[PDB]
This record gives sequence, structure tokens and C-alpha cells, in this order.
Amino acid sequence: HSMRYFFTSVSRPGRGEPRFIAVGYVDDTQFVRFDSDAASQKMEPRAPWIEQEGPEYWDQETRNMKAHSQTDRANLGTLRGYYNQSEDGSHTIQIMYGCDVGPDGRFLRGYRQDAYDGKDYIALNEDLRSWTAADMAAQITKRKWEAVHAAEQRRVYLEGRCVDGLRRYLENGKETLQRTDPPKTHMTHHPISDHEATLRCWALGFYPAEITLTWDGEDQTQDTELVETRPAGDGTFQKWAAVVVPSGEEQCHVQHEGLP
Amino acid sequence: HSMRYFFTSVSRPGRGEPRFIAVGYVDDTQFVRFDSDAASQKMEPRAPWIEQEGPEYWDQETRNMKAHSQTDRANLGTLRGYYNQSEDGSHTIQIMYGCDVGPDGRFLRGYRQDAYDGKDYIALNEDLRSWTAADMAAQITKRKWEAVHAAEQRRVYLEGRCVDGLRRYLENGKETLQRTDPPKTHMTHHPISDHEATLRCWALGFYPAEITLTWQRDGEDQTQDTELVETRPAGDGTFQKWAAVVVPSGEEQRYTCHVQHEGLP
Amino acid sequence: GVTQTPRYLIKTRGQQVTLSCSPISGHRSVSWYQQTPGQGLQFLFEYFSETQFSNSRSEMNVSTLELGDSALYLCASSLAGDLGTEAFFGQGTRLTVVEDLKNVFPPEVAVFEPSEAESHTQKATLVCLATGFYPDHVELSWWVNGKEVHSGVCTDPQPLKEQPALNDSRYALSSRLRVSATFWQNPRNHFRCQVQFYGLSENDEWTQDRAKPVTQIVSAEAW
Amino acid sequence: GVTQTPRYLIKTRGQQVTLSCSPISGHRSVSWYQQTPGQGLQFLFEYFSETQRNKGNFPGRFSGRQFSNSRSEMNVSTLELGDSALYLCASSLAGDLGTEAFFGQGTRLTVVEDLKNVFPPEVAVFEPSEAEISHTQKATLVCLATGFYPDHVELSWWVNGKEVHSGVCTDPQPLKEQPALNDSRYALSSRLRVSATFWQNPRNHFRCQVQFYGLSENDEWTQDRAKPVTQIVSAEAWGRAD
Amino acid sequence: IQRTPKIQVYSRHPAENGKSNFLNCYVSGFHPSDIEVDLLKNGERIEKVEHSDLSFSKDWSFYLLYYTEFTPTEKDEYACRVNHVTLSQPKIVKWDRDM
Amino acid sequence: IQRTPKIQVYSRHPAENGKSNFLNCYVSGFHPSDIEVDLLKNGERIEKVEHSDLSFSKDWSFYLLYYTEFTPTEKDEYACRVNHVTLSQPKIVKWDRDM
Amino acid sequence: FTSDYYQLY
Amino acid sequence: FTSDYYQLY
Amino acid sequence: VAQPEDQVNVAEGNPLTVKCTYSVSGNPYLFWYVQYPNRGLQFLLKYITGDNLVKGSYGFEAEFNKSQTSFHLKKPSALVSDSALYFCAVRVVTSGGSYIPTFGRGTSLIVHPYIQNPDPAVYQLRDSKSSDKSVDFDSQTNVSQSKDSDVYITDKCVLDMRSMDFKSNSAVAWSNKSDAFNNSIIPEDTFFPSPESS
Amino acid sequence: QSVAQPEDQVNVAEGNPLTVKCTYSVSGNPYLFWYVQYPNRGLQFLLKYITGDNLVKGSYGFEAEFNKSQTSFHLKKPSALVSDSALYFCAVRVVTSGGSYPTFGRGTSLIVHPYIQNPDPAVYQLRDSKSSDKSVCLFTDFDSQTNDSDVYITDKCVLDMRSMDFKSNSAVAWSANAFNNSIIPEDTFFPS
Repeated sequence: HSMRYFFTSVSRPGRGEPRFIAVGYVDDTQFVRFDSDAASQKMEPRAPWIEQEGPEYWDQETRNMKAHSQTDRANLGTLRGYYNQSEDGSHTIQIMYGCDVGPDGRFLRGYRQDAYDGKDYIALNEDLRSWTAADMAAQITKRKWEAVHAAEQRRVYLEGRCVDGLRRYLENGKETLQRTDPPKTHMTHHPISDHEATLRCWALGFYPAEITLTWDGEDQTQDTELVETRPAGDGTFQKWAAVVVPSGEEQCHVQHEGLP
Repeated sequence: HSMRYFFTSVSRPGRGEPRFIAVGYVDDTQFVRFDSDAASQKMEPRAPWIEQEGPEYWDQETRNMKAHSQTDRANLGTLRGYYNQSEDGSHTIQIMYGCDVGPDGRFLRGYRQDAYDGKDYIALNEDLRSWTAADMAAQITKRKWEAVHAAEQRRVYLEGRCVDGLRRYLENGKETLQRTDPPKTHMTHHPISDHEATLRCWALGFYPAEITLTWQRDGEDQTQDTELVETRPAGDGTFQKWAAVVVPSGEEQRYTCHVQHEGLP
Repeated sequence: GVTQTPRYLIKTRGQQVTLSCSPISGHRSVSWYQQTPGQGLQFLFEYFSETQFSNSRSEMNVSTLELGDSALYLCASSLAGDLGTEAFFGQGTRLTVVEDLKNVFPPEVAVFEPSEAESHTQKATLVCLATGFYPDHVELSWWVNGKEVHSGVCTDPQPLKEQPALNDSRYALSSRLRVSATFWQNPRNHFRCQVQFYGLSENDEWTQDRAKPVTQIVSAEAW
Repeated sequence: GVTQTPRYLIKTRGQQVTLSCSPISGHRSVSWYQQTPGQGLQFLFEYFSETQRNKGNFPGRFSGRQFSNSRSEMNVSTLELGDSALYLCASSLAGDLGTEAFFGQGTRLTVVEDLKNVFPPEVAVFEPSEAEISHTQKATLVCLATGFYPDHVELSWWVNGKEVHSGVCTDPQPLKEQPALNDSRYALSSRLRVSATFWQNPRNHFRCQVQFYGLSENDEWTQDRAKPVTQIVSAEAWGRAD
Repeated sequence: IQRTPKIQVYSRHPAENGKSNFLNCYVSGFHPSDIEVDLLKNGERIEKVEHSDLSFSKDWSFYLLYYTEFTPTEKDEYACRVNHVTLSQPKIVKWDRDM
Repeated sequence: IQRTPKIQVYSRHPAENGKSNFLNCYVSGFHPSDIEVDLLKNGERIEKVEHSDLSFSKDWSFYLLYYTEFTPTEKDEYACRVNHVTLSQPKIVKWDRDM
Repeated sequence: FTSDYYQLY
Repeated sequence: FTSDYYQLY
Repeated sequence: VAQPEDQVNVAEGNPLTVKCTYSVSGNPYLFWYVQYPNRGLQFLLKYITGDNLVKGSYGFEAEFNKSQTSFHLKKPSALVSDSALYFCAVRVVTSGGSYIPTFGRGTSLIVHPYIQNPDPAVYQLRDSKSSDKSVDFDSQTNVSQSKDSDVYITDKCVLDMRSMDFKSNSAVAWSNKSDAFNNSIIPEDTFFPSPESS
Repeated sequence: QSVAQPEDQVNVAEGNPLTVKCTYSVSGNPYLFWYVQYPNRGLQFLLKYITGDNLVKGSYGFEAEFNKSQTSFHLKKPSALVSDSALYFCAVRVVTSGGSYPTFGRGTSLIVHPYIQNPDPAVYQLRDSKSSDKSVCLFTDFDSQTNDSDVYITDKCVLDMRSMDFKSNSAVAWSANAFNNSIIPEDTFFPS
């Protein structure tokens, strides 16, 4: 049971101001959103359980999230000099929060790792109070975050707002955030080619994620199958199976963390 | 269970030709080595099991290992343009082969990933036939490998020579490679400044690897900010690990040490 | 991939050809040669920074042909063509040419099953021939139970030529397979030679009573 | 890691001081100021291309220097009493218009009149009384540093061996003694507000940290009283069961 | 850094002409987006453009999802193109009821 | 990249002046090496320099161990220097019997 | 809940 | 047993 | 470059407001900083150019306005401590750059709390060894000073206890004379048990 | 520039290290490159050479070295791979404004005739389906040294099979006495 405020940004050199998109995944389902080109200019509460809360926090949710979006434009004024470019570098600066609590109510371990242009720029560690810059540039950032008690403030935030708010959502979520939707299965013969067939397992609409579906009691996986994590248009996830077996000789693993 | 020909190289421009060092870790112990500043200029077999094999085996060991030692110098003439420097870049090009067999004899899966400047430059994947360059430079390398059937040749080598040689090594190892020395345990109480004690469970000389020690107290996993360092060898190939924790004076007996090994008795 | 197109082409005397070479990625140097058994490579030509298209794609136009002068052409790809740098080569445009449209002939195939004598050797032998084809564009492969194989597969690098005549002939260009004896004794082992022609399309002015010379799907059969 | 050294120091009238500021890592710009309540920072100087870049108007005594490896030192040849109160150093990559510089923990160096009047502290832990025990469920411990000059003490606290930041506080300005002319002492009290049960338990040691930082042995003190150096003083406390 | 935009065409609840269902056009990892995505009904575009969160995955790679209200039939060509900056030519996918 | 070194002075089988022991200066993860290492006995360099394989670990970081056949006493100052290019000054380790 | 510390780079 | 496909970069 | 307010106060119910004025030539650039008690000068607010409602720290902000030639660092809800010598500064462009924090005596915020039914109580505390020497009120009491250099009492007290989030604005009193809240306006409902002579 | 390889055909059995020849005569600083042309496929490069060390490396196990005493490079290997049947050629690039960057020649061909495992000579004849009157003759397991317009036989015919690494060196023949140019041994299993 986790919680993460994904951030992202892009640049439009010579086209105005940079963008910013953010979301949230209390448990797994998306609940919060933001954009730099939307008309609401506010958080978008598109989740069923988290809607009854008072207007003040819906209005803010640190409405200075916009201030953070305007801080990122200042960050990409020295991130341009670090990976030295001229002015036109179209780049993304992603942000990765995360505050994972234990199922009883403990703090387990919090998470954070930032990256730039798909390359890690700075990250936290298990336990805390450590920086692991991964270039000749962000070593400056690592040493400076060492300078003014940065990880200590991160500890404050994690041991505070993360656990407090997250327990608040689990209280509000009731059973919507914790319902454990199991898969439903179907399969047929599916003859292929001229002398072979495919026995494709199907499982759709289950919740939450982390299902194990792999290929008379062996794992003969030596080829390419399946795309990625697959969203069913509401938050529910699904996976299928693929295999090639000869005609007449056709004779999958079914494991889910919430499997009945 | 595993055998991985670790390679490494360094460059000191303006001081001659680059240096190359290599090792081997059948299971975990080291058995083979190489250097570019040694005197034997051959393979040095420090191992009690793999020592008696034919003179041709030790003599060659693809003695073109010191031809790869110049292939790397050739590579660092276009890696000087990829991450464009002038001439003076003192740089390292790590290489990592490796085939991991199953306990019965299956190929399981082999590994190979290369890095430059301690940063990933190209790698293999689960199954094979895939390249995942991690910069705008090695995209060219990925395309070049995709051109002439590179992953197919890697498939041939992995499913052939590496895994067959590891069968041969396991057969020659008898019990020296597989004897699974378990830890021996000891601890002392001893105090801290005024009102604290330090429980430290000590286990030394064990083999093989893959043992971790987490602090316990009344059966709960209170993984507090305990300060371990890294996995270290005891001067022969054997590894040892200990523990450290701060407990209040008079309150020690609640804390216990968790000992679990894949080869634990 | 240094992918080419087409992999096989046939043209009569006189007119121009359009052959394409596609580089792998961002590159500037793309070479051209002629790996024919005759004469030499001669290092035909190459453009340095458009002196090919901007995206490095390269095409060839040979306005006038002189019979054998179009045999097998290759392209390269390299960053700059520096002294210490090499260039990958494409699979070429093998385009063995005919005299005229008249003598472009399809292949005749026959699967020759193993004899009972080859009863104690524990080794079978199936054979496909391509009797009477011209030119040499055949792309012989084999098919086992629907799947590709490359064990027991072979083909001579030069098909044996027919009666010499003056400037044309046919070829046989056989291949054969050596699956196990138990492999052939089983009746569910369909094999089918792959004498598939590559090298000619419908954009031709053929008018003789015989079939139109194009790329054609020939096959074989075995069980 | 903009560490400075020494972190407190004391010097009498007219000598030169060797004060160091160590930047975090590769930077080039170093700035110097004086955060005393009097006057203003006035921007002593900033250093650039191995040359002091921006300079104002000073008497000749003021000077400064840094090292090639970015280590930086101050040297005030002549002291004029108050003009040496508190000093700060800055570090920045290149010092541009849109970029800032980061400051260090300073060189708080509150000066004595002369070596004669440098005095040690008189401290005692003041036990909580039963009045703020019986019903409030909240203890009250006090350490008091009577008779120290100047304001260099860095009062902290120790709880049952360890250190915590809860229930302890101290004003930013110790109450001065009788004004006199140019010297006095200070008291600068402290408090504890741990729970009552945290106090009646006999197993809890508490002791103040009146430790002087700011003066060392390299002094020509010769009076009958003790040598003024960094002194190691403390306090003591324990539980009171009922 | 460019990744290259892996895609798929998997559908919602088993497609059947008797009832209604949506098609999902999910995408795997990304690098600098500049993305333009459209849904094909027998060619051309559709007025039902509906994007979603421009979130990202563990390996510093974006992902995306789309909706559309329709019901399919036995004679129709539904598709979801792929466009990016890395590629010079778009990619098209088939909505078959087996994948 | 200019990543920072580490340190350790862990001993062989429990130290006891009755028998002989081994010193183990096994430095963990590195980056461009340019390394010089020696063991300290009450000061100054010793003549028992014996390095080992310059291998590398999973997080693209090297490691290196040193041997010596020796017997200590109760009154001795054993240490191991660590020097590199990332730092402007060497580092010294304490051979305390509890680590 | 959100976070308010805007880490300067 | 070692490897002999000396890979070019 | 100098602002009038050398002392600003607020309770824990009102948005922090301060003043930051400036008047220079060319294109001005403003910096903001805070001096937590006897510590470094880590900043909380930066301005370079661009947007008016400039971003900030944990909730601080400021806006740029030629109509007043000032920023006036604002904060809708100051955090619990936030009590330090905030200051802002400008300096003009020179060869290479100047960027000097020339503020002028800053401004010191104090965040007097007032919650949880204050229960007045004043007590006298004794020490160990020689016991002879010995040492929860409202939130508005104006700061005062000792009438003389004898019978010492305290200075301003503001503290907090983390366990139950409660706190105790209180006062100590170490009398110098062997024989005292005369300048204090402690209410009549004080639990003061008269530990004056004792 | 002129580059020549006098060996138009090199024959090495599976007991002999490979030896081929390269020659050149140019000016300036010459750079010699090698390539392999597997039958009807690409032109992969395995043996580069620019400058520096003499005994230059090569892919798989191939190598070669440069000697001024003969202006030669001599692609060689102690034990060539099993197939290695190609048209290896050796080319040199000349100095030109911007670089001239394979003028080699016809190169040479390697045939790797194997000889182990008690070859058993045998002749057979094979028939087809449909019109069974058509038939071809077949051979089986010949030696490793054997070097009209009607009744053709084959070209050179050598294979490798990957079941137990056996071989089936044979020769088809399409219309007994057809093996008139063959020197088949007396112990042939030819049943007539």
C-alpha cells in the first residue's frame, strides 16, 4: 500500500514557458492530476472515494504546486549549464516522490529518486541521509544537499505528511482502495500456421497489480511475448499468455498477490 | 552454479599503451587472472581444483586475450569521439561475460553487460537478441551490433563454450567448488558510554555467499539505521559478516540476531 | 540493417535501373562497387555531404546497360570514411541478367526421396532439383514440418551450367538434406523445396506465347 | 560543508587573526561580510581570477586571501574593539547575476575588553519543585550560567546520556548585568519541560553544556586567576522518586 | 536518448457486436514526447480524441492510455497510429479479437 | 565521474598474540583507480605489500584485498592508509579488536 | 498529501 | 572456458 | 534597499507579512534570506526575473511591483518556528557581477502561540548541593525589563513539547538579593502558591 | 595503388592452420583491411589493421601481422573454424583529401574438407513422386582428397550436420558408369 506524487516537465525553447504534468497513485488507482495548459488550473479529483473532502484543501493541495512548476524553470537554467548546451535543449526533468507504509500502520520505507533526460540525477537510499549523484555535474547537487540538512527535512516530511495523509486516504478509501478484484480466465485452442497451435491464457480486469502468469510443471520461457503493464481503461489491469506448441501436442502459472 | 569472466581496463594517455586486467569467478572463488604489466604474460591458475588441465589449455586460454587488450585500445579511439574529448581522457571500459547454469545442468540464462565511465554503455536482456544502449552515443553501437547478427553469435558462445566449460569446471571441482562451509557464530556484550550496550553477532569464514544478517528483537524486523559496509573476503575466498546495534543499558536480551544462509545447516 | 531493395532484379539491354540502399542510422559515407567475377571493383562513386539524400538514403541510376556490366552491386555505410574507420556493407543487389525477355524461364522441381538402401545407415537423403532455369537468381532453402532448418542443408556456390551454347544456358543447382533415417520413416515430415524466384516483376513488355516472366511462387512436396 | 575554523575565537586589542573558511567543493567566488548589529555588512570583498574583484574603501589594516584549492582565510592585522564581532563567508560556482552564493556557519567571535576579565561560568541545575510536579504532569529543569563574559557559550543539553531537541529553549540574547561602562556578565538561562514521569524516575541524568568555545592556551595571561581558555564545565541531575 | 515507442492495441471487455466496448491504445516507454496520437476508423481521424495522464514508469519511461466510445462489426478497419520524433514514418496496428 | 573510496580493516580469525593473524584492508567500490595502498605498523610504510585482483562489482565498482602473515601484540599501532584522487588528504583506519 | 520543499538544483 | 568473439565498439 | 520594519510580530492565526523595499538603477534583482538563531544563512526566496507571484520555500512567497518598488515577502501560513532575522537585498550589475546581500538590520519575526486553555502558574525552583541559591501564561503580555540589576527573573520564553504537541510559555526567576513579578500583569486566576520567601 | 593476392585458391584440411597471402606496394602510411564474404551474403569485416602492434588481433580466432620484409599481412589462424568457406580479400586505402577510405582483388577461397570417423563409401539411386520414371543417383561418405552434356552429377558437395556432429559427404547424380571421372574405392557399398 503505497502513495506517489509523480511529476514531469518538458521544455519548448523559443515557444513560451515549460509545461508540467503531475498525478497521484494512492494504492494504484489514479486520484489527482494537474497540468500547465488546463483550464481548471487546479487539482482534478477524478476518483470516487476521494471527493467528499473540504473545499480548502482541494483548492490548495499546495496550490504552490504551480510555484514548484515555476521553480523547475529556474532549475532548468543551471541544468542547461551542467550538461552544457546553448539554449535549445528540449529536456524533461522528472520527479519521484513516494511514501510506502506497512499494512499494519508503520512507516516501512519512503522513496525518492529524481532523474534528467532519462538518466538518474539524484536519488535517496534505503534508510536515509545519503546522496548518490551519477554524473560529473550532479556531484555539486549531492554535496550541497549534504550541506543544508536536506535529507533531514525529507525525513520530517516522510515521517509526517506521508503517513498522516496516507492513513487519511485509507480511512476515506474504505473498500474502494482495498477490494482485491480477482482475474477472470478464458482460453481456446487457437490453431495457427499449419502444424501448430497457441494455448493463450487470459485474465482481465483484476485488481490490484502484480499477477504472475508465466510459461507439465516447467517454465520454458526463451522467446518474446507480452508488451508491458496493460491498463483496462479504469485502473484495472490485465495480462494474457502466448506459447507455440505442435499440433496434437498442446499440453500456465497462475499466481497473484491477491489471488483467492 | 555460475562462472563469469570479469574484464577491466584502464588508460593513461601520454604514458604508452592501456592496461588490461581480467579474473574468473567459477562459483565465487577466483581461479584465473591476467595483467598487462606482469612477467609470465600468461594465465595464472590459483585454484586447488583447476590446476592439472592440459598445457594447451593454460598456454592458450585464448592468449588473444592480449589481443583483446589491443582491441580495447582500438575501441578507445572512437569512444574518444562518442563522449567527445581531445586525447587525454583517462577512462575505463568494463566488460562482464557470464553464464549461469541450473543446478541440474540446464543453461538457465547467461548474462553480459558492458559499461563505460562506470556508466552502462550496452547490455543484454532476459532471453537474448536485444540491445539497450543508454546514451545518444552507443545508439550507433546498438545499430552496428544489430547489423551483423551480433546477438546470434553471443547466443552461440553462451549456449556452447561458456556453459560447457562450466560443466567441465564443476566436474573438476569435485568438492572443492561445492563444500559449503557454514558460519561459526560468536558474540560479546560490552558496553557503550554510560547507559547503552552494543550487541554484535559475528559469523566468519562461511562459504558460499548470499547470507545476510538482519537485527531481530522479540521476533520483529526492526531494521534500524544499522551501519554495515560491504561484502568482504577473509584472505582466502571465505567471507565474513557481523552486526552492530545500540541498545539501552539493562535492556539487551530482547534483541536477537537473524542467521539465514542458502547453505545453512 | 543496411537493408537494400530490391534484393534481386532482371533487366534487358539499354534502359535505366532504380536500386536503393538504406543505411542503418545517421551516417555520411555510402560507397558503391561491383563485386562481379570479371574486371575489378573500380570504386564506382560516392557522395560526400551530398557531393544520396539528406537522410542518407542512396539510390542508383544506371541509364545505359552493357550486358554483363550489371552483375552484383554493393553499398557501404560509415560515419566519415576516415583513414582509421571502416564501413559496413549491405547485402547488395545480386541481379544476374538475362539476354532478352524471351529466354527467362521458370524452374522445374522434383523431390527425390531416399531409397531403401540409404536400411542400415541411419541416415536419409531427400533431394530437390531446379532443372532448366535462367538466370541464376534461385534462393534455394528448405522447409521441415513448416519450420526453417539449417542442418543437412547445402547448395553449391555455382550451379552447373547446361550445354555452353554461345551466351546463354540453363542451370540445375540442386540441394539435398540428411535428416535421420527415423526422421524420414515417419510419415508426418512434409518437406518442400524453396526454388522461389526473386528478380523480375510484371513491369515488362513480354508478349510471347509462354508465361509472363515475373517473380513466381514455385514449390515442391514431400511426406 | 562551508565549514569555518575557528568557530568561536577571542582576541584582545590590535593583533592579527587567522580565520579560515572552507568551501564545500569546486567553486570560485568567495564573499566576506560582518553580521554585527552595528553598521552593515558593507561587502568586504569578493575574489575572482586569483584577484580581489570588487573593492570598496578601507583603512589599510583590512585584508584577505584564499588558496588555489579554494580554501580561504581572513587576516585582520589591527583590531579596533567592536569591529570584530561576527563574520561570514560565501561560496558559489561562478557568481553570476542569476546565481546565488551560500553562507557558512560564521565566525562568531564576541570579544572581551582585555584578557583580565575573561571569566568562567557558575552553573547549577535547578530541580523541579513539587508544585510543578503534583498536578501538572510536566517537569521543569533549569540550568543557569551566572557570571560569564562574553556571549560565547553554546548551551545545549543532555538527556539520560543522549541529546534531544524537545522541551529545551534559550533566548537569543542573555540578560546583561549592570551596564557598567563597556563590560558585564550574563546569565542566559535554559529550561527543560519533560513529562513528570520522565522526572520522578530515578534513572535519568541531566546536565547542562555551558562549555566555553572561543579562547585557547596561546595567550599571555599572567594574573593569579585561572588561565582563560576553552573550559570544560558541566552540570548534574538525577531522578527524584516518590 | 530516444527509447522508441512500443505500442499495442488490446481491447476492453471481449468485443462483440451485440454490446458496446472501447479500444485501449496503451504505450510503453518514451523520451522527449512531442506526441501526436489518433484513432483510425477505416482511415482518417476520429473526433473522439481523449488522452489521459502523461505518467511515467520505473525505468524513467512514460506511458499513456486512450478511450473511445464505439461498437465494432465484422466489416471495419479500426486502428491506432503511432507517431513520434524518433521515427520518420507512422506505425499502424490491427485491432483483432485475439490480441 | 569521480566517485569516493571506502575503508575497512577487518581482521582474520580472532586476533590473539599467542598465534599469528592476517591484516585485511579490503577497499570497496571505486572509480578511476590511480591507487596507492599500504599497511601501517606504528607508522611508516611496510615491505609486505601484497595486492590482489583488481576486479569489479555489480554497481560498476572495484574491490581489492591485501594479505599479510603476522602476529600482533597488546601494545601496537596497526593501521591501513587509503589514498585516491578524489581526496586531497589520505585516510587512516583503526585496527580495533572489535571490528 | 503534497510536499512543499522545492529542492533547488 | 573463455570467449573469442572479440566484440568491436 | 532599506525597509522601515525593524521588528515584526504575529500570532499563530495570521499570514506572515514583512517589508522589502529597494530603489536602484538598471534592472534590479532581489535576494531573500533568513538567519535562524546562531546558525547559517540558508535562503528561502529567490527572484531573478519573470513571473510576479514569485515562488518560495515551505509556503513563503513574494511579488514584484514597481507600483511600490518592493516585494513584501508574504506567507499565508507561517510554520511553527519561523522566528529569525529575515532580510532582503539588492545590488547593481558590475563587471562579472556584484550580487551582494546588503539588506540593513533585517527584521525579526516572533510567532507567539495561543492555544489549549492556558492555565497560569508561577513557581520558585531550588538547586542541588547548597540549596540556598534558587530560581503557561497568556500570549499578549508585552516584553518588559528588570527594574534593577538584582532579583533576576528571565527573558521571553517560547517553547514546545513534541510528545503531546502541548507547550508552556513560562518564566524562571533567580533572585540575586537574599530576600517579584512587579512588572508583570499575571492574571488573578494564577495558580501562584506564593513561593516568594521560600 | 596496387594490391595483389597471388593465391587464387587456397585449400586447407581440418588438421592444418590456415595460411593465405596479401601483398601491396603504395606510398605514405598504408592501412590494410581484410573482409569475409560468406556465400551470397554480406561482407563482414573480421581482420582490421591500421598501425601500432604487429600481430594484429582478429575476430573469432583469426589474426595476421605486417612485415616490411615482404609488404604482406597474411591472414592466418592456428585452427580455422569449421565452415570458413568464403572469398577473403585484402584491401588498402590510399591518402586523399578528406580520406580515400575495398580495392583488394579476387581474394581466395577456403574449403575445409573434414576427415574423421571411418568414411563408408556408398552409391545410391533416388526416385521421385508423380512421374517415377525420373530418377537420380546418390553417393555417400566419400574421402577427403578426390579432386559431357548429359547425365550430370553435382559440384563439390560437403556438409555438416548438428545431431552428433557427424558428416554426410556425398554426391548426387542425375541422368553406375556415371562415376567415370570418380576414383571411388573398391570397398564402395554400390549395390547396382
